[PDB]
Amino acid sequence: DSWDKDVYPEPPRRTPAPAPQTSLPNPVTYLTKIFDLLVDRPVTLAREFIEQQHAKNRYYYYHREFRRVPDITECEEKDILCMFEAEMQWRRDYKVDQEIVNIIQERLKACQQREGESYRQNCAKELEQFTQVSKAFQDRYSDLGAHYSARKCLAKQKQRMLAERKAAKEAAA
Amino acid sequence: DGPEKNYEKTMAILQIEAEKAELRLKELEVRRLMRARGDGPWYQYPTIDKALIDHSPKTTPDN
Repeated sequence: DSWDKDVYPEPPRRTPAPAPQTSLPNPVTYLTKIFDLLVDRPVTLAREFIEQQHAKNRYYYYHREFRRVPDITECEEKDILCMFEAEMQWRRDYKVDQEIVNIIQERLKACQQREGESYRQNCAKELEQFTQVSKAFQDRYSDLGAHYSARKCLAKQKQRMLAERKAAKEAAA
Repeated sequence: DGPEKNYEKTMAILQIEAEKAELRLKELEVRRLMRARGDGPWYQYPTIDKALIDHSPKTTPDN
């Protein structure tokens, strides 16, 4: 495997065991056996050859670390250095959030395919998760325009905060 | 090359061009002030030099 059940939940794989009580024996059996014998076994042994060749020399690589930098809210008005720092940090945060919603979409499409016809019954748990992810993604990054920037995101965020503050103040006396 | 290449190069370029920009703005403002008031090294206009004036006693006493 290459993905945790924490990052990509997978429902437990349960398969039934039919008993072919009829005298007629199912053909798909013989198809699985011949496919295993003259296809699966040779591809597996060729894979073993190239995998031991790979393990002969396995060069290494790591993740690209990113030391955090002061945010645009901390960044001063028209200070190009810290402005550049915050803009790049916010751009990579936007990229990571785009991949967050991508991951959730993949997980929930997987959920739909596992549950099949019962997708409506057995996907709402992740359906609400993708719903909140997209709903808050809209007020976090959407509507920023083609020239979206950290300052524009901060402006939209600020406008949302004034709106909610005023609404809560007027509603609750 | 690594991302730090572009990062530090962009730092230098951005700093240099921002300095150029507000220096140009200061140039415009300084030029306006010096043309409006004239209390500065440039924008001075020619005026008659005093050393041409003659102070010797003339024929008429109360010149």
